[PDB]
Amino acid sequence: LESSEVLQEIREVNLAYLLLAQRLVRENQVEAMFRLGVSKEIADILAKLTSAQLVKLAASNMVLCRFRFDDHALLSTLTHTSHDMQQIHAAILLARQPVES
Amino acid sequence: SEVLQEIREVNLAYLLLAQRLVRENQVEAMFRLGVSKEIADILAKLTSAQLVKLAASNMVLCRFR
Amino acid sequence: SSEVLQEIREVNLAYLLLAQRLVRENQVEAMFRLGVSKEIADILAKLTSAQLVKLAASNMVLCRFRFDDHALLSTLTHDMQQIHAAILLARQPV
Amino acid sequence: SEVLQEIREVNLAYLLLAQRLVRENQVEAMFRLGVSKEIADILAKLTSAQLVKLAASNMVLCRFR
Amino acid sequence: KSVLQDANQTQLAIELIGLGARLQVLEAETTLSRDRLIRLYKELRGVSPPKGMLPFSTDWFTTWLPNIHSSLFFSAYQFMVQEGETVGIRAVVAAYRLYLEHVSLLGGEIVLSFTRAWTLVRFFESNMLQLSRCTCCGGQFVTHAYEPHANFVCSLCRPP
Amino acid sequence: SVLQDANQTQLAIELIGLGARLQVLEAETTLSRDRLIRLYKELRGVSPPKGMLPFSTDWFTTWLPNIHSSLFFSAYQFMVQEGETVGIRAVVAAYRLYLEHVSLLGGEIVLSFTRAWTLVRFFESNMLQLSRCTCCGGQFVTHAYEPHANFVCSLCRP
Ligand SMILES: [Zn+2]
Ligand SMILES: [Zn+2]
Repeated sequence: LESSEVLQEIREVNLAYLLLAQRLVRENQVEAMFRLGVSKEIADILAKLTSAQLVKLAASNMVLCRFRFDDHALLSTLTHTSHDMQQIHAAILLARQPVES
Repeated sequence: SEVLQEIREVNLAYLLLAQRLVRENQVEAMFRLGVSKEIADILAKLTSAQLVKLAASNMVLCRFR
Repeated sequence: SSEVLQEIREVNLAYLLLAQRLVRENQVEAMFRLGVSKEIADILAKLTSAQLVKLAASNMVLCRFRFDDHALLSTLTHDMQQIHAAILLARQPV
Repeated sequence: SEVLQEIREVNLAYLLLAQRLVRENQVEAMFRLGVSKEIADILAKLTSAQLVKLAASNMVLCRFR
Repeated sequence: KSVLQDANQTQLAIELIGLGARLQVLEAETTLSRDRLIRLYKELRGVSPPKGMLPFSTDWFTTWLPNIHSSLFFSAYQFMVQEGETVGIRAVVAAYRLYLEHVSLLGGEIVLSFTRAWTLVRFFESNMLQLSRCTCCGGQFVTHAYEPHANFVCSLCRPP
Repeated sequence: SVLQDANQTQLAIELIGLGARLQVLEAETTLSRDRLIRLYKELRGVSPPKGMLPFSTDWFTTWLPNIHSSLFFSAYQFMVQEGETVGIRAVVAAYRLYLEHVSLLGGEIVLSFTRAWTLVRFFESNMLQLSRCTCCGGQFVTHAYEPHANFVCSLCRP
């Protein structure tokens, strides 16, 4: 059923990700790879995208990103109403998660 | 700290969109988002406070094709 | 109308993306290339993603040409023509 | 030198767009582009080689309100 | 005796002082004289170095709250060497920068001093501390040397 | 002061990287004359060029250099006037942009950093002038006390 307003939110999210990804890689390549969980090869691609390249990729009408959590058992315990270190806890797991090449 | 603020904003942006997608049409959103049903069910049942606390990290919460 | 608004909206965004990239990289150097005041350049660095999209699809050309003298422009586009244009634009006010 | 390419490409995009606008409807393009008739006439009569050599600068060829 | 070599070492020395490195960490990772660092530290920060000796104790890094910060910090350091292709003190610093980055969100005080962070790396480099994978969540935390796995549960999955 | 020494040595490397001559370093840094030579010998393969500071205005009115100098200065002028950065910092940031512009034309670097730094000190001492072109309107360099109302830039009429 998705179209009209929904497609507007999809294209906006894709752009915001790419803008952050380039801002992260440009400031520091290695630090960016850590946050995005992405290989050195891809980071070179994201930083090297020009303004016109971004417009094309941004408004693809498709969900460019995929979720970084695939274990429902982990997600429920991570986001549960008890120690509140859930924010720190998620960082340790996502750090060991492999990059994408 | 501006870098952190944008990271926190993008995470919440993704979570809000995935949540709306799953809530409107789960069978199709799981396909569009490439996510399992059990995760799709978790996303739908997340409160606004949970989405903030989940998004408030120094790491980007979604990868890329 | 119709298709033209896609090219207008695309160009408006593409300019804004360049302005932020230049200002974030170096404020003073960006002001020089964009010929824009310190106040405006500072604004561009702080603009968020959604804020840019709104201005992009305004159906109006947000940017304006930096040449208003046809006599200079015509002579400009006829081998140092590239160098000459830089000296003129540098003195142009913000 | 990558910064030069983004500057050259945006410039060429503006010139290509302004040329396409003026060529379709000069009276109507002058409104949206905020340009005089004399400049619009020059923009229409520019070749692709002229537009490139004009756009190949280290400065952005259009400002902003 | 290279002038450039001296410029880089002094450059590195200021970086560590900004992160709160103790005197000993400076002597280890720079070729600068012990006396020159004191003038540098006195120039950077108001007073002279704390004169306290290096901790080198593993009991601290197994307390639950420090274990969290260290197991978190190391996961960044591990990534820096494994996939970041950056090793040495540079890798140690870049990980601490992210650790500090993550601290701001929680709002708590920085529990891992840069010296303790640098101490942790020398502990792992010297095979005195080990990484155990959590049976429940799967995240790898720091534990004592030669402690057995297959029965491990992390501090986050099961606090005291 | 050790910090005072660290920044000056770091600045010296920047200038050596830009091709500054020995004297330019001595003027804008607190390092010893001999230390610069050891530093210059470490960065670049050879010792300093041993050539003395140029300081002559006949060069900057020559057909090709007048172009490059008038372009470089118009960038420099923006750095001080509206860029809110003055001093040796202003000189370097302008030269970086000048070099940037060379890449497009593809020609050889006609204005060395030393001549660029010399040009700025010439203006600081009111020995060189900026005349606005009657035809194009861009401001180029001319001799001190040169008359206007008959000025035409090198580009409008070679
Ligand atoms: Zn666990
Ligand atoms: Zn002229």
